[PDB]
Amino acid sequence: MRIVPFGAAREVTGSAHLLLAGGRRVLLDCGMFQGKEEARNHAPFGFDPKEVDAVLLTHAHLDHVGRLPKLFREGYRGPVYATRATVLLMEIVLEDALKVMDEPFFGPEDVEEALGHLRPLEYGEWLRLGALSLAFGQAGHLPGSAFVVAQGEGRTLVYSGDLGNREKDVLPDPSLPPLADLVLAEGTYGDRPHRPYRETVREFLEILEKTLSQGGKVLIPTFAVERAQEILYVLYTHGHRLPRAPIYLDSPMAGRVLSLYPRLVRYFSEEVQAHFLQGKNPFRPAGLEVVEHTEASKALNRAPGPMVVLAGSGMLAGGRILHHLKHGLSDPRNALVFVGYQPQGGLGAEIIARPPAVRILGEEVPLRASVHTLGGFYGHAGQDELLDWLQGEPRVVLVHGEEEKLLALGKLLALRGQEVSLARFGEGVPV
Ligand SMILES: [Zn+2]
Ligand SMILES: [Zn+2]
Repeated sequence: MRIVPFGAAREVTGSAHLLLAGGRRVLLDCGMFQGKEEARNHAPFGFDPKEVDAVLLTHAHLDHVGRLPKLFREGYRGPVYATRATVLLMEIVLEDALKVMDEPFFGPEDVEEALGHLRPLEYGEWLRLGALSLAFGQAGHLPGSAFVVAQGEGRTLVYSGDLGNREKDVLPDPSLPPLADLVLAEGTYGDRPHRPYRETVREFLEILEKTLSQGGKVLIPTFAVERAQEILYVLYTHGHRLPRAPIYLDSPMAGRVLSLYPRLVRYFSEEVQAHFLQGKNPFRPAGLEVVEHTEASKALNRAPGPMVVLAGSGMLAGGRILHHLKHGLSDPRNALVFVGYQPQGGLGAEIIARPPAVRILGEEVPLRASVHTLGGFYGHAGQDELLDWLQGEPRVVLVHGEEEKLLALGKLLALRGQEVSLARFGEGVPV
C-alpha cells in the first residue's frame, strides 16, 4: 500500500493523491492548481488517468475538484464518489470554473462526462474495491466535506483532506481520525493557531454598528462557496441588534450556493439544523439581496450607505469587489473587513499595511476607509487544532500548505515523537 502525492506538495493548490493498494488505483481528490501555478493544469497529471479504478472527493472546492473534468478528458471513465452535498456543490463549482476561465484546459463535454460518474457515498459508508475498504469521516470544512480512511493489506491510511476550523458555528466539528499507520494531512496554518471565534464575532458587530450608524458602507471581500454564507449566518443571528441596512451579496455564484443550502440542512451543525427545524433559513438575514448583474452592481458604488457588501474574489484576485473597493476605500466613513487570509504580496496585505494609497484597477486610490482583519473567521484547522487531530498518530506526511508553514508544524510533530515528512511530488509513500 503506497500513497503518491500528485499535488499540494509544499503548496496549497493541486490536491490529488494516488492510492495504490489491493491491486487497485484509487485517486484521492483531483483539484486544480491556482494563482501562479495555474499553468500546471495544462501539464500532465504524472500518472495514467486510464488506470484509475475509482476516485474520491473530499469536498467541492475547485482546488480538490478542478481537474476532475481533465481526468475524464484524458480517458478515465470510472466512478467518482463524494457526499451528496459535495456532489451538488460540485456542479456549481465546475460550471463556474468553465465559464469564468481564460485558459480552459477542459471543456463542457468533460464537465458533463465527469458529473455523469458521480455516485453518493456518505459518512460511515464503506466502499469496497478489491481487498480495499474506504470510508469518509466528518471533516467539518465545507458542507459534506470529509477526510478519507483507506484500509487494506492489514494497514490503515488516513487522508485528512481539508480540516475545518472547529471554532466556527456553521459546520459540525471535525471527527478525530482512527488510529492509523500513515496520516497524509494538510497544514495550511501549521505555523500558528487561529484567533478565537467569539472575540472576532464581537469585534465584527462593533464595526457594523459604528459604520452603519454613521451611514457608511461595510465592504467584505469573500469567497462564494462557504465564507459568504457564513458571514450571512452571523448577520442573521445578530441582525436583531444591528442597524437596518440592505445586505447586498454581490456574487451570483454565492447566490447559487446559498440557494442550495436548504437542500443541505443535514450537512450542517446541530445549531444550524435546529434553526432549519424551526422552519427558518438562518442564512438569509433580513435585508439580504443577491445582485445578479453588472449594471446594478456598479450602481452600489454611487449609492450612499448604510449598507453591507459581500463580493469576490475573496483575495482580491479580481471580481466585482475591486469595483467596490475602488470607489469606497477613499471615504473615511466606510470600513473594509477581511474575513479570510490574505496571502503575502497580494492587494490584500498591501492595504493592510495601511499605506497612504493603493493601486486598484489602473488608478491610485487614497485609503481612508477603516481596515479590519477578522482572523477568527479563517478557514482551516489552525496549528493547535492540527496538533490535537494528529495526536497519537505514529507517522505523518504533510501536504497542502506553504513549505515554511508545513515545517513549523513538522517541528512540533517531530519534537512530539512523531515521524514526519513533507510530501514530494510524484514520490509515493508506503503505508
Ligand atoms: Zn477547502
Ligand atoms: Zn484546499
